[PDB]
Amino acid sequence: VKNPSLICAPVMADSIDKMVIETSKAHELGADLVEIRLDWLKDFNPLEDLKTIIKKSPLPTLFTYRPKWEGGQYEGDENERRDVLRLAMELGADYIDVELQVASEFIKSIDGKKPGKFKVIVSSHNYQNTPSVEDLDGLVARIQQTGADIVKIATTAVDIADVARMFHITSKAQVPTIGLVMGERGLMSRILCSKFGGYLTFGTLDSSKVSAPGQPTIKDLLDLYNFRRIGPDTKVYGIIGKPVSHSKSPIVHNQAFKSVDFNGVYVHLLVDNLVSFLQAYSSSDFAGFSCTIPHKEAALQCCDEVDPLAKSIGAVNTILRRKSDGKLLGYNTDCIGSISAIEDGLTVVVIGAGGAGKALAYGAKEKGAKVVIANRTYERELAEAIGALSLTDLDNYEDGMVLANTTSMGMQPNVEETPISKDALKHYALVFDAVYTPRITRLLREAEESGAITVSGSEMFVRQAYEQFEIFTGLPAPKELYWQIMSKYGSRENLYFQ
Ligand SMILES: O=C(O)C1=C[C@@H](O)[C@@H](O)[C@H](O)C1
Repeated sequence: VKNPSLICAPVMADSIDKMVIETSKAHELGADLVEIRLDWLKDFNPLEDLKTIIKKSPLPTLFTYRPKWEGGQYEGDENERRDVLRLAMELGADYIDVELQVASEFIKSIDGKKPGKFKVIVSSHNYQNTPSVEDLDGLVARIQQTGADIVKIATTAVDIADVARMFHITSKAQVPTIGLVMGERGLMSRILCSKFGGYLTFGTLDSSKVSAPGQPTIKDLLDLYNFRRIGPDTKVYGIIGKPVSHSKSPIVHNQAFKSVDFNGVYVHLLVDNLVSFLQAYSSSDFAGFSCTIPHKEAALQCCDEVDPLAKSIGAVNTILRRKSDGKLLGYNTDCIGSISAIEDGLTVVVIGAGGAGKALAYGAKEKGAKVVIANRTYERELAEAIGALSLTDLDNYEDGMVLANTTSMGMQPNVEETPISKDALKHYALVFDAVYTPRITRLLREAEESGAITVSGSEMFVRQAYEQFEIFTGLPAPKELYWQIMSKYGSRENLYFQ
């Protein structure tokens, strides 16, 4: 609905001097406006303080005086609370956010007294779930009926599938609408606003200044997710998994898309149920996906067509939604990424029997010496599917062997977790670890201390990544670019996007 989404920054410092500093920071960061959360001020002299903020703020101002009964900090007299908001408006505020519950009385009180550039936002918060379209429609109608200039609705994501309902609302409501879904599972709703008609989204000054679950930083919205480039025709892609907050696929793919000016956007997709997820997002708006634990093997089942290599491997880590009919095509870029990374580093001991284990096992077989599998659950016929061992026995096992971890052991925040005793490593010439967050896992650490050579999971990550790009865009893999992007933008550790 209308203009691209605005980026609003929540200002919650407990003093006026500090809020002024925050509004400046917001301007510096690239935000379009700021929401002054008046209920967070330790000391508050309405007339004086409000006057200051409006004056010193380099950006348009939206004032909120959130009461305890609506999840805010304000306690006390309701009329006094309302007087402040009225003051804000008459002092030059660009917007005020008034709660649905009291919006009618409030808007009536300012009848024939609203400044020229003043807009009233009426909001509703649902901390339980995301209602049906039917109920959302009714809520929109109710908010409209109060005389609101802008409809504002914040719901909670029980499942990632809930976002689609919110997109339908912001995309089809014929009134300026701010629709957001809270929680990590709703993050996508905060990023794709400009594609689905959202009037505004909230971005933080930093990872610690969050006013609601799921809010990303302004910097990430602008530089990581290329927010300004997102539009109605932009195609959406994302990494499917659980957990998914550690993934850097959104970093690399978005840079690449921008670099070649491809009209696409890549986001994190926290999926609990893969089957329902793919069902909830089958429209042409969602052109492709990457898959990690625990959906690599499951994706294979959901694809309409599977690449011979993927079928032969038994798992899919890349999905493409064919424009032609609209079906899903499964591919596997893990195999070539793992094998090449390893060979470059230069009997293979594969740790893990999941999708990554399958791929790496297959490739190790197809290219030289034979391998043996070692999974937490002994049963995971894998060793006989390509020509076995129980995890606990791995410690008990030549002197120039190769070890390849494809499990999540050691992945952040489980930094002190390793899949094998450092005493065994003494028998390996090379050790690979598919885990790339952190770059140097405990395994790789004690491996280099064990005198062996180490191959980082980033080597495999970048390789399998540019192959997905080619699959997604149909453009030749810009390999050199991906190595550059990973080096310049994907080097920081302990990052969680949620
Ligand atoms: O962390 C990630 O974003 C990924 C990890 C690997 O499993 C890859 O196979 C997947 O395509 C993306």
